[PDB]
Amino acid sequence: RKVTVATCALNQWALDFEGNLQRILKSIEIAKNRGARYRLGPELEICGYGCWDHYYESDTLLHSFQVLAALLESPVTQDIICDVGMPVMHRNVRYNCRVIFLNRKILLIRPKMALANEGNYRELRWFTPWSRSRHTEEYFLPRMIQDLTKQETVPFGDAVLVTWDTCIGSEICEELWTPHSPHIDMGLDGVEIITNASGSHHVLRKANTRVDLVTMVTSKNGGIYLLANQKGCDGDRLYYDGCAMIAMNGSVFAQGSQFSLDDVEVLTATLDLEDVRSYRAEISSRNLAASRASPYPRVKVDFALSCHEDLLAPISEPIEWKYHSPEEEISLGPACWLWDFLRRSQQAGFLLPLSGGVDSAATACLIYSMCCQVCEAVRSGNEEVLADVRTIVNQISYTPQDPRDLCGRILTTCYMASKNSSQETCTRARELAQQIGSHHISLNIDPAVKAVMGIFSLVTGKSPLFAAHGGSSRENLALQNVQARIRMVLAYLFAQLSLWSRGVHGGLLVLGSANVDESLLGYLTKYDCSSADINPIGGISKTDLRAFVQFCIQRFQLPALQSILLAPATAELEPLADGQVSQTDEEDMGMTYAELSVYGKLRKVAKMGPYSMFCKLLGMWRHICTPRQVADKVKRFFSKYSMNRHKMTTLTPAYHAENYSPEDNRFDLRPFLYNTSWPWQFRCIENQVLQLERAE
Amino acid sequence: RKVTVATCALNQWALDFEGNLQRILKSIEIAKNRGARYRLGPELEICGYGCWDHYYESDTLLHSFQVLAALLESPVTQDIICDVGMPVMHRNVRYNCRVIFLNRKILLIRPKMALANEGNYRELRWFTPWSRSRHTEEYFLPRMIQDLTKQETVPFGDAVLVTWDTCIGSEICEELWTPHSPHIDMGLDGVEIITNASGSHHVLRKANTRVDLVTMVTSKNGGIYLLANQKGCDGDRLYYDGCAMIAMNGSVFAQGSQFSLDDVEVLTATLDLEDVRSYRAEISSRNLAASRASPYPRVKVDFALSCHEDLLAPISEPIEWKYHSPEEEISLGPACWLWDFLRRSQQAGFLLPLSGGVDSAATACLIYSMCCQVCEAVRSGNEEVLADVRTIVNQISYTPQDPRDLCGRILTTCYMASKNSSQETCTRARELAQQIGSHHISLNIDPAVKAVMGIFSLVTGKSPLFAAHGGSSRENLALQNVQARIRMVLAYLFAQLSLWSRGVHGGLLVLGSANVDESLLGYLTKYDCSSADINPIGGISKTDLRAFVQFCIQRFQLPALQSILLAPATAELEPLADGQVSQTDEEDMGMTYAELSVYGKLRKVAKMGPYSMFCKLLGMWRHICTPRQVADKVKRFFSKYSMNRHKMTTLTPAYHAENYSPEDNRFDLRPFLYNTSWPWQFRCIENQVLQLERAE
Ligand SMILES: Nc1ncnc2c1ncn2[C@@H]1O[C@H](COP(=O)(O)OP(=O)(O)OC[C@H]2O[C@@H]([n+]3cccc(C(=O)O)c3)[C@H](O)[C@@H]2O)[C@@H](O)[C@H]1O
Ligand SMILES: Nc1ncnc2c1ncn2[C@@H]1O[C@H](COP(=O)(O)OP(=O)(O)OC[C@H]2O[C@@H]([n+]3cccc(C(=O)O)c3)[C@H](O)[C@@H]2O)[C@@H](O)[C@H]1O
Ligand SMILES: Nc1ncnc2c1ncn2[C@@H]1O[C@H](COP(=O)(O)O)[C@@H](O)[C@H]1O
Ligand SMILES: Nc1ncnc2c1ncn2[C@@H]1O[C@H](COP(=O)(O)O)[C@@H](O)[C@H]1O
Ligand SMILES: [Cl-]
Ligand SMILES: [Cl-]
Ligand SMILES: [Cl-]
Ligand SMILES: [Cl-]
Ligand SMILES: [Cl-]
Ligand SMILES: [Cl-]
Ligand SMILES: [Cl-]
Ligand SMILES: [Cl-]
Ligand SMILES: [Cl-]
Ligand SMILES: [Cl-]
Ligand SMILES: [Mg+2]
Ligand SMILES: [Mg+2]
Repeated sequence: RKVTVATCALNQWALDFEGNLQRILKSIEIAKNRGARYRLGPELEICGYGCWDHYYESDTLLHSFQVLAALLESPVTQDIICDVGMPVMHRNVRYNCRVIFLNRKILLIRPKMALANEGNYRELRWFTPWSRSRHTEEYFLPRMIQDLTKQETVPFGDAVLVTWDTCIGSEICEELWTPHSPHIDMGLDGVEIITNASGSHHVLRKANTRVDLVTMVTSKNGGIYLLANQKGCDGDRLYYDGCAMIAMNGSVFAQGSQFSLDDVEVLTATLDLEDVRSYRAEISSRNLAASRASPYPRVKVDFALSCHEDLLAPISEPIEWKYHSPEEEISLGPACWLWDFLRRSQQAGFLLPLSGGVDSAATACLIYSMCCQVCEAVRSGNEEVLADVRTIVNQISYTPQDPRDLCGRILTTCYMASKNSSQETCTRARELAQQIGSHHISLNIDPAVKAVMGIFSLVTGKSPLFAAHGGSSRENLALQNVQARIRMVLAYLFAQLSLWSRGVHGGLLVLGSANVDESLLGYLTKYDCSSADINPIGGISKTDLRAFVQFCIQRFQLPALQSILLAPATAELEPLADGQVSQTDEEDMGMTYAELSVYGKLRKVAKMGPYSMFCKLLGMWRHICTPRQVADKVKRFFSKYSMNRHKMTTLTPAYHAENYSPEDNRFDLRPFLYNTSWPWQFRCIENQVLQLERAE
Repeated sequence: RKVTVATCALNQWALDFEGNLQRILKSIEIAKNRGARYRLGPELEICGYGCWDHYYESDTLLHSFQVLAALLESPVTQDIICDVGMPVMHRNVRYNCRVIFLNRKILLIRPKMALANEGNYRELRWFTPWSRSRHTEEYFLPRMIQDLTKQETVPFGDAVLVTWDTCIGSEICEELWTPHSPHIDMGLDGVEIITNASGSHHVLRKANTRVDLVTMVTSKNGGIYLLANQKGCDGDRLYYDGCAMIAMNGSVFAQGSQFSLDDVEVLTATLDLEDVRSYRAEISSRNLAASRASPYPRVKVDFALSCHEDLLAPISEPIEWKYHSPEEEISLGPACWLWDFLRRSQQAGFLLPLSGGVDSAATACLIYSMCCQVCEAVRSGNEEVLADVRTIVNQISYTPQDPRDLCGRILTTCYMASKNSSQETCTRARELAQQIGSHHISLNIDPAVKAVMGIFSLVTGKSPLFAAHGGSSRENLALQNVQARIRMVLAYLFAQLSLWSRGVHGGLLVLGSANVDESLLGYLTKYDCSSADINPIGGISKTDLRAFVQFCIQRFQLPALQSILLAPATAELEPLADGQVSQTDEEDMGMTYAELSVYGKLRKVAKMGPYSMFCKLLGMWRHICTPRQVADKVKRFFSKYSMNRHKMTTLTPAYHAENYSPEDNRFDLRPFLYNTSWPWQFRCIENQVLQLERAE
């Protein structure tokens, strides 16, 4: 009848065994206080999901087991079934596993059967899928575990648990949406509870597909579904957004946070198993298509999941899943990201080159949002967060209440004007900093620039001129770039010495402000301020950035943003001749951010090369453009793209948000020395155009 | 690139080969006029899905083939791929099949692999599932087909079509929601179009699950999905509600009618196949879990599904599916049902015993609704419907415009008052008839009743008395029943002779007015007016009936319904003693229609016997009732149920609406001679109660 189960989101850290252990323990202790008899944790939670090439290392395996032993001998784990994740090597093959134990015995080790090998995922690099479906083998335990557990071997493979009162089965992360998912046969076999341990990272706007899936599955097959997921940054450019859930028969009973500053969040629910049994009768109490397939092996477990609590235990009522707006998503994720980055880097704060333009502004807003979250958290009684703030600012007695106050201690904004900067942009940056609370620095680079160009003249005997002073296209560009790069040099100097100049220990993380759209076209200066330490908006669309900044006005009460939004998007690096005004980035690029986004998505999402893309747009923009015209747009896109790709190889690491990122380290593997005339492809395009231009 | 496909709903009639053929032809001719190159029809459309035990008959097989030949030699079928359904016997085994042909050749015969064996479905009685998955065998054609088609054999089995431009696959009705559905592997294999031929009957409120499924499937796997379904009554108590659809990548492009008076409704859509290809790339352009399964056999077809039309052919835009309210569902289905029943029975009209109570009223409303639909249809240019009305009323020149006018010619209502009927009920019936237009008859049964009881006295020397005149419980009941049955005798007399008495040829179908709730408890008199020819509200809940009638007030403008709703639900068959008023049916039954519905659903839907049901309610009604109390309610329910079940065996056939029907012929097979003390079960219940009553 009535059972009480727990799932959870943990902020795990790659190879951080000590912390990882304490987090797992805490969740189990929490679940037990709430009356749970089964606890589900995230995929590979013992070592942290993102260990990458450390999985090749045997030490990883070893410590994981030492962590497992600690769990097994811990008095908290008594009388609750615990499903943890670690790597495990069986017969010289490395598997991504679930280790399920109860009262100092291992019940079953259950290896993953479908591995993620797309986008940021590459599990086949380190793990093998279990291929012997509906079968188990005897796994031989480490003497370390034997001595403790008093078992020689345990079942290893595709099996389910049978207890005195129920039948629980495992579905690991992506097995949930893999063709022919375990949950189908488990359902058929009569499995009433299905646990899914995830490690899925944030992706702007796609939170609902996870929820929908679990929902549909429970709706279609009946049953309780448990989903646990990592939450936070585990040591790289991903943010895991654990929307841990508990679903039954198509309804949701517990909704876990997508972004929060909690290291441990536990969901429970009290459900009557008979609701499953009667909901399944409601559908098909009959037989099926006559399948006669090999049935699931069964691990007998001497334990009752439901135990006497009924007399008081309130049944969980169904709930509606509340989603975040896309702007709320943006204001929360990169924000919580930046918080883990700061706290785990053990760095003294951030250094933000603030230009008075939209992106640098958005970046500033993310920090302010971070501060708010921290204040919220501290108010909420979050000891970990309080501990951390106190450690970051060095003040034992400190207690952030006003976000502007915390911000000041944590953020240093820096406006670096050139000879041609307007008074307006300088002002806007000054105002925005004033409003969020940051320590603002305003300086002029021109003395350093004059000096560099002096060195050049001194040695070549030649003086480059700006385009407006009769300079060549090359000279103009070079000059612009020098200023860009001097800014970067200065940014790092302050990162390294500004706190020093204020009488205080420590150094700052440099933050970048490239957006995903310009990153793709390479419309940036190699090694200017586009290269920093971390970039939180690197993966966000320009349009979304504007959207996010306009949303910040009212949510954070920052009026300084209006002028910033209204101002013309221009880079004041070159003097303006009489009769003309500044050129906008969109004219500079030779395409609007809108249409740039389309190329982006057609390229990475829809997997189109130039010919394919030419054909798509030809129809999409059939009214607006002519065949010759789209050819030119596409050609212009691919050439600029290819010419600039090398800029991508060295680009600052970015929070992952859009599934159309051009990021080269993990998500978008590509050449960087292309033939930039695309002779063959472009010829195909021409032929098509010529063919169409034969119509009357 | 761009293709144009058609699916359809047909009003097929069991064994009605001539008509069935003409309907299939018409749809194909319509699809071709709309530019379709593939046409999909419903499950077993050649013979009509509901042939039942006629499937055992070889003639069925034979004529189906003669119908197939007619299709093959027909000039309309040229240059369109046609997917029809018939039974087919291969190697002495009978399969439910799809026959796909193009230009006088059979491409592939594709047999069903999961058979429906639940509720009203019992396909295993006549058909065998195809068990050799991903395999085909040579089917040897009838000489009849050979001579015509010039082929010795064709592929028979699990295969897909490959054309010059696309890949089309088959999913038959329930295979869509069977574990491990064809659409998963077909998707994996690269099948871009999937056709599903259905024969699913109406079920109140469950229309969305069909739509959701197709939607989710296309969303999850990408692709175009086509669904065709029978629409109307094919010769029995089911109404097929063809919500034929066309879906792609998660959106709907065409929505077919659930209830209409069309014999043929064709949906088309013009879709670009490249949208599929680019939507699938969007998800997983990679590889999967490494499955290495036997792949689908491929029938090469020398045909291009897309042919030059692009230059003009508008792409279909996505649409939102519009559902009917439950009351709209009720006002339309049974209505369209009654229309096919009337027209195919070749009967002159209906005869409705109208009591001045809610159910008889609802029944009247269904007829009025029918008339409206017919008027609507005729206005809409529907020749078939016009032809039929003209044939039913015998007037060549007739053209229904006013629904009250048609109603008058088609409906005869009959109020049969006893000695104890009130003037109020008589009035209400008179008024409702006036308002809908029916020929109303009002009479008094008492002369016939006196006469029967005279015969009894004359021969036994004894005079039974009503309870209020000192009569025994048995006498009272008997007397009541006699009146009930005399009403039935009279109803059939008018059915058979009322038109005659009005100078006009023909006879009437007697309509019944039992609701699903009282049918279950047996709260009716065996062979009273509860037994008629057909009952359209036999499967509808009392609460829904009240809901439907209140909705009719404003939709049909019938004020007479208000008093009918407001009036006390009492059966005026026995005289009332001084000091007391009439007893309501709900007190008579010893439970409210509400709680009766719960028993109904817990019983048939949730598959609970008395013990199970006692346990469910014990929790459901934990605040409201005590354990001893629910025991009594349940016990009272099962006993009355069991005592009365025999009434079910002979009960009038009813439109199917609720999936908790107690109908004995098809949907709810049960004993009818029970041990009505349920000694064992009831003892278990007592033990549980006694156990609980030991708590303080
Ligand atoms: N295939 C290849 N593989 C490896 N390296 C390759 C290469 N092709 C060129 N390179 C080299 O890469 C280097 C590129 O760097 P660099 O020479 O500095 O020049 P680069 O970064 O290519 O040009 C900077 C761009 O930034 C734009 N800009 C201007 C002003 C302000 C802003 C702003 O928004 O902040 C942007 C400006 O319009 C210009 O197109 C060159 O030395 C070039 O020789
Ligand atoms: N196990 C079994 N298998 C086969 N047959 C069985 C049987 N048990 C009894 N039977 C027989 O079935 C027959 C039942 O018919 P019958 O004797 O007429 O009587 P019956 O139909 O059982 O009683 C009629 C019921 O209708 C109710 N009623 C009264 C007034 C108006 C209305 C209304 O709403 O219209 C309803 C009334 O309260 C009463 O409970 C009996 O002859 C009985 O011997
Ligand atoms: N005036 C400025 N003050 C501080 N940072 C700037 C300034 N101008 C540009 N940046 C940085 O350079 C990048 C944008 O280049 P640009 O478009 O030329 O302004 C971003 O990473 C900015 O943070
Ligand atoms: N006064 C009446 N006039 C016509 N039909 C009636 C009348 N009373 C009952 N019926 C029929 O008998 C059934 C209901 O029985 P009762 O509840 O006793 O009215 C329904 O099938 C009615 O159509
Ligand atoms: Cl060892
Ligand atoms: Cl077993
Ligand atoms: Cl230091
Ligand atoms: Cl800007
Ligand atoms: Cl902008
Ligand atoms: Cl033959
Ligand atoms: Cl093949
Ligand atoms: Cl006649
Ligand atoms: Cl009533
Ligand atoms: Cl009523
Ligand atoms: Mg900007
Ligand atoms: Mg009524």
